[PDB]
Amino acid sequence: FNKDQLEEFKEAFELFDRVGDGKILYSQCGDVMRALGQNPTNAEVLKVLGNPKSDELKSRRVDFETFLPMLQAVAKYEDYLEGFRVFDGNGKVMGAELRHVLTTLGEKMTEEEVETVLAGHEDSNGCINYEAFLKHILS
Amino acid sequence: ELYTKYARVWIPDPEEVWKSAELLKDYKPKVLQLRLEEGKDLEYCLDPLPPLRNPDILVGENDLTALSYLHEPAVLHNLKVRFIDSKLIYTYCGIVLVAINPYEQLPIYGEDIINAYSGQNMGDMDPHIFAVAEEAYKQMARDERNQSIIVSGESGAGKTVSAKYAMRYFATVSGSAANVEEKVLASNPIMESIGNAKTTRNDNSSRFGKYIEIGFDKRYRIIGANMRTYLLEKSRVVFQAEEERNYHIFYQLCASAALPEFKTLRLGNANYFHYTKQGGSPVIDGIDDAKEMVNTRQACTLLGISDSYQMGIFRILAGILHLGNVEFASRDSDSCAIPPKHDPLTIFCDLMGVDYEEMAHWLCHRKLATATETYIKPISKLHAINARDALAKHIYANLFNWIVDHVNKALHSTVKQHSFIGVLDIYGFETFEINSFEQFCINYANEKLQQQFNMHVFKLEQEEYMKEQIPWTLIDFYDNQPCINLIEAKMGVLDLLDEECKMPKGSDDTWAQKLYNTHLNKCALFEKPRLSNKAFIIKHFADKVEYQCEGFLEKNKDTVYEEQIKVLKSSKKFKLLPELFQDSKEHKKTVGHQFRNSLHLLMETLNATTPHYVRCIKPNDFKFPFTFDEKRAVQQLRACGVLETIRISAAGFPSRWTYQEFFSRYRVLMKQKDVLSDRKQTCKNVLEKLILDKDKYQFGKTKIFFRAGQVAYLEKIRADKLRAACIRIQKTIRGWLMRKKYMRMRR
Amino acid sequence: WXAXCPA
Amino acid sequence: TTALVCDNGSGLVKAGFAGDDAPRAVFPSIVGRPRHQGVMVGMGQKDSYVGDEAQSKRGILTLKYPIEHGIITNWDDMEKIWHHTFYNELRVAPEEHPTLLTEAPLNPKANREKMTQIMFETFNVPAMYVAIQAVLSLYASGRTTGIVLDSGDGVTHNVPIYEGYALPHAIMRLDLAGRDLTDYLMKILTERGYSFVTTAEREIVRDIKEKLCYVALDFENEMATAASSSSLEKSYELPDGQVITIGNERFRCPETLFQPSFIGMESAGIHETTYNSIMKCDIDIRKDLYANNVMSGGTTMYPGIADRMQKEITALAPSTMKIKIIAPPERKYSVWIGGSILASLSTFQQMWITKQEYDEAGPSIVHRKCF
Ligand SMILES: Nc1ncnc2c1ncn2[C@@H]1O[C@H](COP(=O)(O)OP(=O)(O)O)[C@@H](O)[C@H]1O
Ligand SMILES: [Mg+2]
Repeated sequence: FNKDQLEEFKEAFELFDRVGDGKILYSQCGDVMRALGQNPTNAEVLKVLGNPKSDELKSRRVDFETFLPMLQAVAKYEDYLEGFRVFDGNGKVMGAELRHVLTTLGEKMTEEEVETVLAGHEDSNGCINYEAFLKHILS
Repeated sequence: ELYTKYARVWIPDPEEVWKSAELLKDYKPKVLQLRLEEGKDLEYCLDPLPPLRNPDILVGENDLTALSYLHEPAVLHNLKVRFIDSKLIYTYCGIVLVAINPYEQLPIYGEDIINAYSGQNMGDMDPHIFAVAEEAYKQMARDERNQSIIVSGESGAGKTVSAKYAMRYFATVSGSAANVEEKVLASNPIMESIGNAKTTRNDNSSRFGKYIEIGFDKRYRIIGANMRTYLLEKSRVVFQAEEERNYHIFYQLCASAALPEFKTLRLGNANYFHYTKQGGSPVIDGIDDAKEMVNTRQACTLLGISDSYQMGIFRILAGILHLGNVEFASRDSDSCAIPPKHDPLTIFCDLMGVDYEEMAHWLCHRKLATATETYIKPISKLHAINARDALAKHIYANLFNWIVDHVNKALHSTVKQHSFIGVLDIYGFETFEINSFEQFCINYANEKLQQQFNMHVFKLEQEEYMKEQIPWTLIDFYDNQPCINLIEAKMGVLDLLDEECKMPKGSDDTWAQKLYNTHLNKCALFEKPRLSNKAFIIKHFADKVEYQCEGFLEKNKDTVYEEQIKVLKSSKKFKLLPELFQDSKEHKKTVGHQFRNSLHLLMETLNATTPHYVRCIKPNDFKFPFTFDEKRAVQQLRACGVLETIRISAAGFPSRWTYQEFFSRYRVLMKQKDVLSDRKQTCKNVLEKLILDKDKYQFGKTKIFFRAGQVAYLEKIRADKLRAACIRIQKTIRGWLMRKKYMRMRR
Repeated sequence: WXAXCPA
Repeated sequence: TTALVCDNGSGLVKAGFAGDDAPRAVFPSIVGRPRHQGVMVGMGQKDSYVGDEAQSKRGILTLKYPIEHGIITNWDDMEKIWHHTFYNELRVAPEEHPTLLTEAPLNPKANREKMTQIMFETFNVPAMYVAIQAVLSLYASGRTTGIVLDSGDGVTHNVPIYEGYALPHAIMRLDLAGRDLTDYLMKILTERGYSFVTTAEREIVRDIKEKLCYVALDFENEMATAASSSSLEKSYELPDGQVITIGNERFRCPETLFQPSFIGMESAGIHETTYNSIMKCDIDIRKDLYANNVMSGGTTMYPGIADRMQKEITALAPSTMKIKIIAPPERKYSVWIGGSILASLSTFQQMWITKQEYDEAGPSIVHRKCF
């Protein structure tokens, strides 16, 4: 990261500081990385965090300087499309099935999160153009 | 290797024969870190592997061949889940239907369901007994060869309840206007009372094979039925082990000894008579025999065997009991006599209507005669007692055969029987703490009937193999003929038994020695325990079984001196007794040989017919409805041969899939770039990429044939791929979400 | 027999 | 397939199937030849008669026994007897199931070798065995410790069998038999002035002996009684209708078993040879042989021979070791009944001499495989 990048990242980090001490929680590190353009898994976030225990994940606070190596480590289309073609052959996917798999397998999200990202992308039949949805969520 | 973190395994346990476990960290080459549902870790040890667990799509299925690990725990689990969570009481395993006694009344047998099942093919439906009766009825309609349904298990398991509904099904679908539905079930109390007995381990065990033909005319109307019986254990009449009883009828009599109808029979209590006292257990808890006698008489009267015949039968049975009390004074090694006024014989002669001096002369002596001259010869007290007990067994077996003939006399119709469907109830494989000649014969019969089952299965799967153009060499007939040759054939265990029956001063000790001399190191299936010279062990079809040689020969001996029969045929007093005898070598033949013959008549009835199989399983001792003791059920599943059938099937190609159903599942496991306009060629290629192709699984014309594990392996890779894709897409969406919350702050 | 007796 | 059993009695053959209770065929082992010029042409004559043929015609015939003293002396007669046995009376082809044949012990080796030869080459029997009669009498009497007095025609012998083992050195054989009883009975009857001089009335004296003889419980008092009173005498219709009357002469004939000195026999009688046969045994078994002491064969059928044997051995034995007799009424057939049960034992089926083995080893095979 260059000075400009370090300045933008520090400013963003400070936006996530909800206590004024210039720090975020470990549990916010993933959120900051995603807000800054990274897409780490929760497992990857915990790994770069050092697999913290519940107590320090929920209450231990870290400044930008300790977060930065973690952001670096996390930072360092056709597969995504085929991944969506998994759930396809008319180019559509049921909204119910995508909702079920996103809310029941893997690193489960909330139903509200899934509704939020899926809001406006399904038609009256309940089908999502997945090439468009993928481009949209990658934009 | 399939074992990984978050795999699952079963582990052995006393209190459920298997327990679920999850593999907590990957195995590589000696002790396994396993999470248990009762505790976060306990560790498991690998010695001179634990059985893997089937994936969730496979479990709970309608057919135990659809499973991919053919394991005792998988069988037990599928039965437990279907019985408990779905209240599904019928299950398929290969050809067999497995029935698990709901042991509770259920609304399953109504007309609408009969009309649902009629017209279906076997695989079209979730299993039910109607799906067997229909499979028989259609093949009778299709073909000349008529049909037989075999039903196996402990008698408690509800075989009568199976036959009841099979008959109701035929009677409803036939379009018949007859009424065998009532008369057959009305016969059951008498056929139990004469033919059913309390065993050490179970109440009301049936001790004979009961075969009901259902007759059809050329129009497939039900015209009537014909009952037969086979394999009756005559020897129970005169002998028991501790805490058994002989056949119920004798106790139903000894409870009615008070009643005005039976005064002249001079019955005592059940300890007064040598045949009833031997068991040491007159009472069965919760049953008045005195009441069951009423149902028995009402069933006789509803079959319409006359009040006079009924009083004759009961007076014969009292006769037998009084006979068994007669006691012999030894005069010499080669002579015995009956004391001068002996009351039991004095009463027996009055019940049978015979002269005391002729019974007393013939009971102590035998007649030998070449055509020129005849000698009347005394005999030892031992031989006179053996002759008495063999007469009591002969009178009983003939009475049983006569009562069954009056049943058929009520059951036949004058209409011509064009074809029949048979329903066979027969006892399951039997093993206790202590095993005797009775168990030995029951197990030999089950060895025969399992040989037949293995034939039928092997033949039908060679048909299915050629219907799919798959080569017959792949299937192997697993063959128990080396055990039958051990029991059945000359110099076998029964033949050497009769040989010491006839050899002078034979005994159980010298017979056991003759066994060891003949089989001990010579055969793989025959073994001797270290500590005892009075037992032997057979590596028998369901299990090793130890048979205790104490008193076979006493049970096996049967000989009847014709003079003692002919003295009874001399009775003027009453019709029945001469009727029994009317219609030689048979009197010389031993109990074992008579059984071996009755078994051949059974097999040559069944081998002429198309089998269908049902198995019945008892979930628990306690009559708890819809609860399932894993300890009990695993024993039943062993005794029914179900587990050994499944272990025979795992050696084959257990799992079969239609190409488009396989593609419908495993498209995820494929990529459209690879896939082709023919599904068969597409799957032929993809699956040959995914597995070692040729030996490990095979392609038929219409179906794909896997060895056991390999479907689970496909489900494993499919699931892990699907999860990885899902996780990547949702982490992308989480990054989008936190970008959206940054927009919220911008908003 | 052959010697000591008639047969 | 059930084996045949037939007994080469020196007087009377006994045959039937294995596992039958008593023989189907019983007929004297006697071959009759006519001794006169038959005058009628068109008579329908035949050369010679066997068994029940020659009994009824005996007045026309000369009768020969081919077996004397358990030795088959004319094999060419003997073949006719076996041929009649299997084909005519049984209606069995012997080629189709095996056969068991019974023999007095210690008879010459040729009788076994040539009987085996004739069985395999002439009749083409599948398999054969031969067995000592006094072994079979224990199978018949239901025992496995025994001493057996076996007397038919021709031969008497003692064989001891203790707990299933034979004791070869203790075998006693003796040549008193129903034939030498009969040939003495004719000479004693001559004292009354009755004469029987040819074979066709020997078969009358044999029936007189069978109906009327008995054994004195104590001899000399009853001899004096007969010399004192006629109340012992009984009378018999000769086949024509002439009565004869007989007195002490009926018991005097079966006495000779106990005093062979009357026949001019050298040995002692069946009691003292029975005791000597026990004395040859080792002292551990004698007590058991005294209890299981068995009468066998037809010459032991005389009324009271049991009680006489029991008395006279009791006067030889030690007073403390009680002695018993076993004498079942069947005992005339017991050797056959024992052969019938023996042949039916599943264990025995290995024991047969098969034709393949005989063709390998020749007539010598018997001594190797058999006892
Ligand atoms: N009831 C009898 N009383 C006396 N002697 C008999 C009797 N029956 C047969 N015999 C004689 O005994 C001999 C037959 O005995 P048997 O046991 O048949 O000899 P084998 O079996 O060696 O031919 C003949 O001499 C016959 O006359
Ligand atoms: Mg003899």
